[PDB]
Amino acid sequence: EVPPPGEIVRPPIQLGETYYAVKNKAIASWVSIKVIEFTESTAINGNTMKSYKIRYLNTPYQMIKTVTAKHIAYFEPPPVRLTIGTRVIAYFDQSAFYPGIIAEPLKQANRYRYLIFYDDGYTQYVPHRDVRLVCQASEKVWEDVRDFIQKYVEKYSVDRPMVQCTRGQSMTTESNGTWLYARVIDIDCSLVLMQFENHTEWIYRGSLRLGPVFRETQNNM
Repeated sequence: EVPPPGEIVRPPIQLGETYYAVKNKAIASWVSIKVIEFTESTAINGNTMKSYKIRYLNTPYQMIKTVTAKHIAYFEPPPVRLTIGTRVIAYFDQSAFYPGIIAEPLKQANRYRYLIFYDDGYTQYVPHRDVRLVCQASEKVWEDVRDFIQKYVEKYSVDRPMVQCTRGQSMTTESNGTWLYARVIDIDCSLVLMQFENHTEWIYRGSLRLGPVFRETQNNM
């Protein structure tokens, strides 16, 4: 099921309704909540500010918190397909909803799956049924994630350096700030499965974490 294009609607948050919100750390998993209160503040200059008292669902004791609509996401998937730069939560396969940004829309070229650049740095092709929209849009969506996601979206180009690879080639690859020897063991459209030196990772073929991309990006700049 491929949704049609159209306007992305962000309906207001309704009291007593179920949503997803940050559990602990913002970059980490988002879980089921019920909005139990709506708070609003207005200053002399006229700038309003909205906050939400949320209650976590399925807990051992009552857990309540006050968050912003930027830390809440809808419970059901959008009725229309999403585009590059849209801030979402996507079901990552621990298996959970993690915050991210749409890096590729539904295309024939990617078998109609969104490429997700997760906040935590993980990347995955997720179907439309596994994404949820964050309740509040960000003008400069990088201000919400990290410095790569700024250059990717603000200085976006279809002509960005991407590695072209084949199962069995090797290249220097960055893992937790360390450049290591890694081997191409699988490829899935814009993603490449790199096996370090047991230790495997799906990395974006246009990532600076791959030695040849880094050089190519320095050579052009």
